[PDB]
Amino acid sequence: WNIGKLIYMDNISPEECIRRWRVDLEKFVPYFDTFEKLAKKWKSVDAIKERFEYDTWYELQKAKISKQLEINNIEYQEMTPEQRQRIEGFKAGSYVRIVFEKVPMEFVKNFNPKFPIVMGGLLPTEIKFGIVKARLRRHRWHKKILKTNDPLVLSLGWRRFQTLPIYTTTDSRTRTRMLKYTPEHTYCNAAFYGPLCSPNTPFCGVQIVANSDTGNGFRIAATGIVEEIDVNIEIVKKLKLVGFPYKIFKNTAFIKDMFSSAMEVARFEGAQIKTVSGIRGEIKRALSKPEGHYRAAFEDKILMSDIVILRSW
Amino acid sequence: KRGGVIDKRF
Amino acid sequence: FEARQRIEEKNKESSDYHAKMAHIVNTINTEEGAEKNKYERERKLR
Amino acid sequence: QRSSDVNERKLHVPMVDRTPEDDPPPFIVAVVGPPGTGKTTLIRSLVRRMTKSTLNDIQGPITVVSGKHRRLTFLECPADDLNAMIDIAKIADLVLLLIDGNFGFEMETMEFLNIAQHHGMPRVLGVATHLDLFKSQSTLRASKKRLKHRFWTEVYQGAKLFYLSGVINGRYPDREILNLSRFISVMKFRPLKWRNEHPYMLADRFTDLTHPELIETQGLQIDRKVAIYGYLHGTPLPSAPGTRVHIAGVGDFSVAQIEKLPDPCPTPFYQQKLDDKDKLIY
Amino acid sequence: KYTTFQGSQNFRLRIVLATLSGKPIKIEKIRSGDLNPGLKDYEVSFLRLIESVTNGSVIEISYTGTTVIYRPGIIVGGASTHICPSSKPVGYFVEPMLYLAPFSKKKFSILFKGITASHNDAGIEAIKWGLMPVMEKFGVRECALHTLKRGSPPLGGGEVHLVVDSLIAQPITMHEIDRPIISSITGVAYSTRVSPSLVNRMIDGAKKVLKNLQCEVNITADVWRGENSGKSPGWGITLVAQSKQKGWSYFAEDIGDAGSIPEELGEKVACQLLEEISKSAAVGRNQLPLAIVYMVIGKEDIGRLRINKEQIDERFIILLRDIKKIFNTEVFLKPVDEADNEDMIATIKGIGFTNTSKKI
Amino acid sequence: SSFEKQQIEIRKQIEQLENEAVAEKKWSLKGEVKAKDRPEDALLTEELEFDRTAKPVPVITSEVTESLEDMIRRRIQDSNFDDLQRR
Amino acid sequence: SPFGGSSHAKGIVLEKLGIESKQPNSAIRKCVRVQLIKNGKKVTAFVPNDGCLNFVDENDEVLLAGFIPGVRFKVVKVSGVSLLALWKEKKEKPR
Amino acid sequence: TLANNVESKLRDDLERLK
Amino acid sequence: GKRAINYQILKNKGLTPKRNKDNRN
Repeated sequence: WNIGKLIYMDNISPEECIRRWRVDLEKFVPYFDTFEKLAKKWKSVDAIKERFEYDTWYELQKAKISKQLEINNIEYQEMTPEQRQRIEGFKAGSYVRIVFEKVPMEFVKNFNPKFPIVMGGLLPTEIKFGIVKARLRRHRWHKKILKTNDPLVLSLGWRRFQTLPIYTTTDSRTRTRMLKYTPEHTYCNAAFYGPLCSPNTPFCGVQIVANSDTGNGFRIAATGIVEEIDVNIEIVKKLKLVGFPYKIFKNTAFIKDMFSSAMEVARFEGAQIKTVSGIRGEIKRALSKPEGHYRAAFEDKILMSDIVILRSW
Repeated sequence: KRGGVIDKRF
Repeated sequence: FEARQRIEEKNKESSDYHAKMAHIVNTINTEEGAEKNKYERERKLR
Repeated sequence: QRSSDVNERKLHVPMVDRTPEDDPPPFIVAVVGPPGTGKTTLIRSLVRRMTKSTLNDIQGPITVVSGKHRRLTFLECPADDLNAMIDIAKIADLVLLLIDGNFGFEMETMEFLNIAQHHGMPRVLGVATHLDLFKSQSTLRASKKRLKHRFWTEVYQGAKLFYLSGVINGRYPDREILNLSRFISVMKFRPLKWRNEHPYMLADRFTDLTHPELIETQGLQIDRKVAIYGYLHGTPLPSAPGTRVHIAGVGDFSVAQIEKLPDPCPTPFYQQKLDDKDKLIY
Repeated sequence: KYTTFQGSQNFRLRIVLATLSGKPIKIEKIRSGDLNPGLKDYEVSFLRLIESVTNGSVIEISYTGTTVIYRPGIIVGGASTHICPSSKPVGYFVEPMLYLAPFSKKKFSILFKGITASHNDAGIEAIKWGLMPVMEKFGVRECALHTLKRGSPPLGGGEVHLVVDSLIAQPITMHEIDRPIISSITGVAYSTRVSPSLVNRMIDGAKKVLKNLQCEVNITADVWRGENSGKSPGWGITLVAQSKQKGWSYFAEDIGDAGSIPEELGEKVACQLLEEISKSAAVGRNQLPLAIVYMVIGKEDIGRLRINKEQIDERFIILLRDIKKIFNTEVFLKPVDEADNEDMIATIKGIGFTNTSKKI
Repeated sequence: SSFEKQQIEIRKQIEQLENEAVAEKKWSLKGEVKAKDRPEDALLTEELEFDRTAKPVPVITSEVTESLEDMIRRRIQDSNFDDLQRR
Repeated sequence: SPFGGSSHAKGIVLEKLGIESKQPNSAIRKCVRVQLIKNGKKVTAFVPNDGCLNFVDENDEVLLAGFIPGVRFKVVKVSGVSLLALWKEKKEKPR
Repeated sequence: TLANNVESKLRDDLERLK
Repeated sequence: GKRAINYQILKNKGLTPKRNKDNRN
């Protein structure tokens, strides 16, 4: 009664299995015999007294890989050919028949032998869909820069698809800020939704694939590496609120059009502000009359023509 | 944070 | 409340950011620098 | 101190090659070039030199035994399709890059390389054609030098570039073809980060296994059961059905069933372990 | 759709194996015939812990709740605190986290609170020198469990911090076809809210059993007292047989109840450790589930492990069957060429798992 | 056919995106904005993240009070008074 | 000799240590942890600039040459192509 | 009427703040 | 139909600083 077969004969219960060839893992401690019996068993300890140069680094790694590869062949050799195929599967070089179901009828009808049919296996990560945020640059030979939220056909792994990427910067490693276009001649952080992939997986982007719209221009639009995988992103955009001064008293001044109601001011009481000239200031309090007007103090006197800005995201 | 323990217990 | 939670949050990131850079900056100086003084003294010995 | 430098240039990133120790699959050779550059006539010329037989028409992958222990599969890339260009670059172990010498470089010749440059080097060989169109030897040799030094730009300096003058009876110069054939044999291939960690194969033949009765009682709109045959590459494919796999330009279909068939074009080197004969085509 | 399982059997592992795969799972018929059917509080707390360390996972427990549907997300880890029901000690939840921490986007820094010891779960000392040494062998260079507070039952009050700084693509392939030689035996004797004499009495009980062996025997006396001693009086022992040649360890542990003699307990665990050594070939039974799973998620290559016939038991069989249901991987076994013992060599092909969740 | 169906949903999605791509941007995404451009009091609804220049004035909560009085009792317990003395 | 007689050194790029640095074009942003292939000793090397740092990524081959004291080494070739050539967009790095 | 509209708007603001 | 490569492709001059004409001779 070899247990190699019995282990995978699910019809036989595990308790039935053990006895023939002779409870729960949630209990970490394994089962032990009764205490007094163990003591008598272990009055004598004799039963277990028995238990107690390569020239370069590079070839050592090569040696380790080869030595590991040699191990697989040795065991694969002795394994029965059926047992091998069960474990290793079909090895490369094997001529195999693959049967598929639920294929579109168009593939059968619109079949041209000239166009190749390539089949590529997928690891678990390729099945997952989520946000792929990556380092991307406009290709040097491409005429125009890419735009955010602009469709782009991307070549990832075995799969090609069209997606709407968003191009971002780290802003001195402080936040993920959205860009309108690619940098002219450098990489930028690019976020898009699609099938996930392992890091270190490179890709290309193309904006047009049809022959009709090919034109005379070079087509490979963008190049990059998947640097990140996640299923959210927190891309943010700078939103600047603009108000105007109408009454200025040395450092103190009153501003209008920044907000619509005093309630809006109240939420932003305590908020930092500055002018176009760069004079930093502060929202002190909301003026009762008229609505939306608030008092602000600046490090120096501002002028009527000065425009005050509140930086937000 | 995404994903939640949608608990249908009464 | 939000103002308090923010400002206290920002300080730790700034403090940790300084602390990490100081450590990695200095450890490179100590360890690599010792090898530099080691290499040059063999060069002087030659 | 040259020895230290020579001892240095041999060191590289330690990789693992998953190529089987026994019975490796035929290498995929991609014949890529602009339309009309001579892709079809090139394939016909090589296959004749390898197996001494001429194929009037070529469609889909063509597998031959090019050596005692080496086998090749020749694929013609549709020059007018960019999508076809991309996926072949993901699997083409070797590329025969066709360039019209009289015209010079063309965009797709660059773009195929560029797609290759981002998806991992296969071996790439430059083949220059229509050189007979040149009328003067001076302009010919100058064009060759300019063409060659550029091919050293995209591909490592000193990369081989083969030259073909004209086509006779639908065949290139036999002596030149023989030189290319030997070159295809001496090339030693490389481990690639994408190829060695996913299982892939190129379909040599296509078959629909759907019952004709089903096609009629439900209609042609019904989904179809399809069988695909060919040689596996890269990592071994797990035997159990249900594996998740992708077909380019079609979608992701889970294997319903799989089985290993005898090699239609077995290598002689395997057989003698168990010559004009030894060269086979399937 | 969903690979379906039955009962509360192997609840933590099936959830864990689902997470490593990314394959969604359904577990149904949990305690259907029980007066209190469905999930118990600690395992409900466990599912929350799984959610804390992952992103995008979907965990549905049915209205009757004898069925739980789990769609795993990506392992992210991060800094978090877990408040834990008294029904289980710390070992219950920290142990499965050991399967997930090295393959995470952000380092696992989980502060843990509750009872710290029990009769059926891994103790702190068991985790410290019984299991991290195993993952150290698998390549997890940095893994630590800091004991900030010890909490004995029934009131607990303990506190332990799990930190796994090492993030790795996958465990290294295992090659251990020999029986490690035990070079020395160590351990920690600990107590809470009681006199140091009790700790000294336990080590006496352990020492008298083991003096027959010609090892060095050094058991630490880690008496816990004061504010950090928790809320209840309790005491325990853990004895570890250590092999410095290849860094292998076998360990046994138990906690003392009210009315029990410290000498008797120290004596009991000594016999238990000797029992475990006799039953072990390369790792103890309590360490086998950690090793096999790590082996299975290794690179696409065969590793080798030596297993004793005493170790292939009911738990091992169901463990393997669960692995195949998720991973489709089969553990193949070979008799050892020696005749002195009847040991067994388990050979497993890794599924080529990689930590795609670690950022480069 | 099923494939031709999914094209229709894609053909539905593509038209929506084209309309959004050409539609006027929302006030939030318009960069510089003024009160008149946006809806009135929209900023109450929207959660916006803004810097604060100065410290928040502390609130004397109970757990603050107990901490201070514990300090006061300790000095009186130790008789540590930082007080002027005749010289 | 720093390289034991060689003029250049091949290395394995392990980690871009200064990647988190807030200040752009900082000296620390330009350092990368590289392990020498000939011996396995871990070493730090400079990158010419932050823009060039985009090109170097983990587990690619790099060629080192003599040059935050202690860093003696500058990357001159990555993946078989000169960094300056990539910086000048005269080339592409092969993968 | 206008006062009622102001009160309803401000109630909406209160609810949104929560 | 045939789309010859442009000058930027032809020389691969890339990004270079502007240089004075006098340097040419």
